[PDB]
Amino acid sequence: AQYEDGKQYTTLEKPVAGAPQVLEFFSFFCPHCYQFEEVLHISDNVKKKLPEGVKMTKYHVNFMGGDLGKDLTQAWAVAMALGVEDKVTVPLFEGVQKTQTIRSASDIRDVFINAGIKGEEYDAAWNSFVVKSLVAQQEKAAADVQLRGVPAMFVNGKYQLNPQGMDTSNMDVFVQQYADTVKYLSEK
Repeated sequence: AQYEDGKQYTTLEKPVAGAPQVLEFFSFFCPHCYQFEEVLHISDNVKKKLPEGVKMTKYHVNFMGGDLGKDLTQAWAVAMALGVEDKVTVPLFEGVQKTQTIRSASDIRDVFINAGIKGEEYDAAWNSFVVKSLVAQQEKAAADVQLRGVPAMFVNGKYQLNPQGMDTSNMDVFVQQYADTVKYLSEK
């Protein structure tokens, strides 16, 4: 076939019922995640080829960067609750990997302040039970799928994207193959 299990994707031995349609995992410490976000715009090109009715989810993970890694997962929950993902994603990536100006929770907070989220609003979110359960969901989703590596994408709790099995000579071709694979798996 043109799409083969074990080539552009793998199948989970243990399917996850009720899982989000398109579920992506990343870490602000993750070098390919930086690429996926800033150079390849994976999330956005996938969306562009997904059908109508398809929700996309993106979660942060704890297993990179120790204590700061966890802070970043709580901060992403804050970002999701406030709907400000698209204002903080780039500065968080660059602060962690490019300028290395993010070293503490206070520095993460500065990124949100500079993006125009108010102090009061951020700290209340940070401390809220709504953000606590949002952190819980991120963790449970990762735990559900054996997650020990990022970037990762899972389709319908059943299929896992395998970017290692796609050409990387050309970044535009890589992205289209990736998105087309998601679409194919979507329709599966």
